[PDB]
Amino acid sequence: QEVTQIPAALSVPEGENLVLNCSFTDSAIYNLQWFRQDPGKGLTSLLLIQSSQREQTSGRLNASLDKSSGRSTLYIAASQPGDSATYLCAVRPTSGGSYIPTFGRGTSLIVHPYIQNPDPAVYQLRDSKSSDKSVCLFTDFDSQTNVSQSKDSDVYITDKCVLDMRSMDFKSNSAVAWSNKSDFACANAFNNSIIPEDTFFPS
Amino acid sequence: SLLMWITQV
Amino acid sequence: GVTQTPKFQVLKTGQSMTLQCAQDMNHEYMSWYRQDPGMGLRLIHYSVGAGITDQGEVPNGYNVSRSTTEDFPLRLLSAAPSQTSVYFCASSYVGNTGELFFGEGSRLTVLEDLKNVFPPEVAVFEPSEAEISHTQKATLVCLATGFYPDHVELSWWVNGKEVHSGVCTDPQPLKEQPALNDSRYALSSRLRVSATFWQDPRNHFRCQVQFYGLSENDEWTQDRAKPVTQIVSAEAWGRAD
Amino acid sequence: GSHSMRYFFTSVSRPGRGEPRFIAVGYVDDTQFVRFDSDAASQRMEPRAPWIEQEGPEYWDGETRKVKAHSQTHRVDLGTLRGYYNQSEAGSHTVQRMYGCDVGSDWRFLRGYHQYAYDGKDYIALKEDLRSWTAADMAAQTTKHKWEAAHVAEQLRAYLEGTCVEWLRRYLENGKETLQRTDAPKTHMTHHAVSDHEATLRCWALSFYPAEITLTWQRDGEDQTQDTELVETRPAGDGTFQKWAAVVVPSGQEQRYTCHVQHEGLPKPLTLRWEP
Amino acid sequence: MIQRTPKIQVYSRHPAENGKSNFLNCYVSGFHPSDIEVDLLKNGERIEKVEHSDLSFSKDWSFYLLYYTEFTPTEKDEYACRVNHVTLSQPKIVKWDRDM
Repeated sequence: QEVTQIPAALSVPEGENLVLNCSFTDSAIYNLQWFRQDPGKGLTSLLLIQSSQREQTSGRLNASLDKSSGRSTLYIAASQPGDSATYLCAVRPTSGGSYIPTFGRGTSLIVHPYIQNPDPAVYQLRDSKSSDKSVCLFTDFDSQTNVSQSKDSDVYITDKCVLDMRSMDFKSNSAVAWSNKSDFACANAFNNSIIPEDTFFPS
Repeated sequence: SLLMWITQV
Repeated sequence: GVTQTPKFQVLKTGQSMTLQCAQDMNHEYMSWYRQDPGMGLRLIHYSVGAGITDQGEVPNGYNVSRSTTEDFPLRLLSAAPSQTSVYFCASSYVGNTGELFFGEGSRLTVLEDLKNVFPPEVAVFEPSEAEISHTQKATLVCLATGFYPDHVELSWWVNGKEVHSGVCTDPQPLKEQPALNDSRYALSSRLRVSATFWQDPRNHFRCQVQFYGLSENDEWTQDRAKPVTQIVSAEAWGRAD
Repeated sequence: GSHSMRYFFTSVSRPGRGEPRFIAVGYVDDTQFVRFDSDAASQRMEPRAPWIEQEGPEYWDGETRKVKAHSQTHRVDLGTLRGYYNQSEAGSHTVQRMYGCDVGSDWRFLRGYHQYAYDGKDYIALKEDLRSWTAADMAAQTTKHKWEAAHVAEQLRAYLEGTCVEWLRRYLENGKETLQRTDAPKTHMTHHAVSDHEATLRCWALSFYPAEITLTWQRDGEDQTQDTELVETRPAGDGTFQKWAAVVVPSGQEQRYTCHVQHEGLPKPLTLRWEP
Repeated sequence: MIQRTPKIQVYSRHPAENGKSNFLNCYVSGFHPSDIEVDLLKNGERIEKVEHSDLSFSKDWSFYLLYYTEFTPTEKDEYACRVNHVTLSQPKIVKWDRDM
């Protein structure tokens, strides 16, 4: 009657095999379903295991069901950045007459991209419509750095985002910062973050 | 008590 | 599969509306959920077949009907701010594998006053010469700012065709005024290309932002242009400079 | 002795009508205890036996939701079958389903069933081992394939061997006075002159329960199986059953015949003989 | 498809005793399809409040129903059951015989 997913959060380097856990208090279930959801997006069904069965596989995803122990395990082999999302586990009752599912609150998973050649740098980009305004781009840093919000109001900083240039088998992280404050400059944009000592600051 | 999960032909 | 509409909707407090959900799999079971931060997915109403509907965990303020096998409409007779949320319709057989199929989701924002609605302003920033020499790559950045509610879809277009390779858009917008419950939003996106591609004056880059706002039947009478559903874009051309 | 619980479902398409007709009934042995009629006003599973009225709101709401689901599933089946047999939408067709379980004298699981018919004939049925299916024709092979792929039998077997027998036990207990009873037949014989040298002897068995019974006529110790007129066992309408068997005999030879009545409500079989 | 004609039995719930309240029954079984018309008659006239059991079926999928109404038998009054079904070119009338 209660579905729990612990750990509720997981951080893993690209390439590692991971394990997500699901637990339910009532073993009388008809099936167990795993889904993934990205922020601002919908729910994508991954695997469905009927209570009479033991496991299901789909590509790099494999899940097991131990109805007697009231648990299910979702395995993701050779994890990729794109696997980053919240994984939800749900079960349906064998009896009762409502058919209503019970959902777990999910496990947030982040698979950090592997940056083969880190080259942290902060660049200034000017508006194509007017070199009047600009933004500061912190890019090419590895998985070790976290991007913090500004300490000033009216200063905006996005979180790290990974982009992929497939034809070049290349990937890179980046975060953007901007503001209309006069004291804001790319030199001090990410002062509230812990950045690599050798970060490139072109003048 | 009725069966709960019925499957379509 | 499951088709639910509309994908985006803005309502004034007290207005009524119906979210549609249709399925062509002959599923007997259909249901509606709302999902909110720190609340998880909460069942509103469900139905095991035509002529039957039952209450879920949070039925108050919503009404449903199951006159047909295919449709399960969710109606808000008198919209309230507490109903601002993301709604999901889910259907399945009452047998077989029992697999649940979710609709794509519908985002609804209910506001006391529609003057709080703003379309986004969009700007494209050109790659720096420093990045170009340092990495032989060129990153363009698009900023969509000052919009409300958070109902936008950002896309990149190179020489008239949409592109996805080399693109990363923030998963969620940020609040320009974090302390306010009705803060406007900003969203950023990056498109990275080779230095050679950016340096060609023949290449055209456009950041497009589809905004979902007011409709004809909404009252405005302001001064500022009515913030209707629209597309706002910003562009840039490659350059040898 | 042994007992059973069975549910029967009938769905009939009604071209030109908004919805097909769906009727479900449940029985414990030869006693009906619940019903649902899709055309009826309440739209709920209804009690049809005094001992089932004890069940609370949770039971009724649950049975109602499950039976409405059954109705919906069968509404879809009607269309599906029309497709398998490539039939017109103009004609009315029938689907019937029956499932349930049997328990022995010890009230432990003995057998489980789940049979389905289309237009009066076998369509698909769960085999005794509760692991495989018997498809009646080519069309049913699609259903067989579909049900094997979705592991229907495995999920169903659990209900037949578990839930079904558990609720049957509960019903037998709650309805003891009704279900765990045997009403021995009240018997008698009537005489009716036929021709001028012939007469009809009719042996009657009335007010008995369960319905199972055996009536046989003998002439000077030998069976008259072939020359015996036997009617189907019929309901009296009060929870008991009736049946009769007759033979036409030569006038003046009535005393040579004997009727034998066998029923579990009788300590020993009864023998009746015409008495002037 | 396959259609089976109904078997018909008209009888009383209890032994007939003129002047004593009873129940007149018309049991129709072994038929298919389920659509069937059953009427209880009193001296050729259709009887008012006649109820019937909930539709069910036998092992061979054929249907059965019990139609019944409370009545008071007499020497004069004659009762019967009138049944019509797709398998019947003409409605079949079966007279009640208590003497049997």
